[PDB]
Amino acid sequence: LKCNKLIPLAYKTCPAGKNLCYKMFMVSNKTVPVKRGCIDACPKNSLLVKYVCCNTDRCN
Repeated sequence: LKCNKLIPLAYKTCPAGKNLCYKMFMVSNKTVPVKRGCIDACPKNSLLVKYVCCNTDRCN
């Protein structure tokens, strides 16, 4: 699986153990991402930072 980078054009494969994609959003703008990468296990969402996982290509 591959996930997009911070800038919508670059991407990187999810490392050993990481076969899931995730995105870190901040209350400041839940409509725009703060961080993007891959993850091993789908994380827990927060009130301040919202985490969204996906099992698709260039999902995030």
